[PDB]
Amino acid sequence: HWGYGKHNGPEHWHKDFPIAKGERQSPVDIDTHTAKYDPSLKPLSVSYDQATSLRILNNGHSFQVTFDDSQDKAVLKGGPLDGTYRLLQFHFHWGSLDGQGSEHTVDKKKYAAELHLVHWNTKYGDVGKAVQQPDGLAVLGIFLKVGSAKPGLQKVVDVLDSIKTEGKSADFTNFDPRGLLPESLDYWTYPGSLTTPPLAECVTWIVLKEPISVSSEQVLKFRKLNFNGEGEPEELMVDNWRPAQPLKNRQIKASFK
Ligand SMILES: CC(C)NC[C@@H](O)COc1ccc(C(=O)NCCc2ccc(S(N)(=O)=O)cc2)cc1
Ligand SMILES: [Zn+2]
Repeated sequence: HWGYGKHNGPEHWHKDFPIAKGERQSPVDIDTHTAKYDPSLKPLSVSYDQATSLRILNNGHSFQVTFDDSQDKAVLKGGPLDGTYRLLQFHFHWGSLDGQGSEHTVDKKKYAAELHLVHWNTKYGDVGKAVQQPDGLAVLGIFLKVGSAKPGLQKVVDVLDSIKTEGKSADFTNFDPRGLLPESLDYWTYPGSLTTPPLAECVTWIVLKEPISVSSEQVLKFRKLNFNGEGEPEELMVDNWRPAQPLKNRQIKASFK
């Protein structure tokens, strides 16, 4: 199956998922001098006060915290979006060393990791139908750099030892994703895709300008996860990022001057 290794990594994905060479693939490099300020872009609306986390799970390509999305309890609206998008899950991509790990880049700069908060457009009823629409998902992307610790991440990192291998999950209730957001909600936006198979071209990307800082100890715990399942040859879950893809006929818009 697909992965991030030598013989199944991102350069191979197009054989099973030909849209990998498509016209609106993600991630991309954000050239800050080429992105144009759009004064018509509204402030983002992050409404997470009633978010209900359910589970945390190692899925073989990342770890994910899942939320109750059967009601409008944690929604994203405004910004470049038309309508209400419900939070389904968040997950991260990270590197083997601090100078790589993000999927999006900024003037070719790679960050140590990237957080993706995944939401789907309520006008399509369920996430599976949303992934078949060009405006079906909205992913909020947040860069992580290594420095001071992010206190609101510690509850996540402390439970990772209980989901070390592919397939494992645990109860993860009462987690507040507001503790992972930076001060500013200034952002770049462009039309793109899922960054893992099936690479569906269904995402409005909203990438925050301001990174969050996490400690070397916190990211070290990400790097102790395993791609493999319990009992198979241990392969550390590191470098689970797709590189930047061709921008093609797309403009990146900025919400800020
Ligand atoms: C009904 C049967 C046939 N299955 C059809 C379909 O409903 C399957 O159910 C699904 C389908 C898709 C999802 C889903 O969440 N897909 C998106 C996965 C996904 C989300 C976010 C990213 S990233 N790295 O860009 O932020 C990448 C992949 C969840 C459930
Ligand atoms: Zn992702």
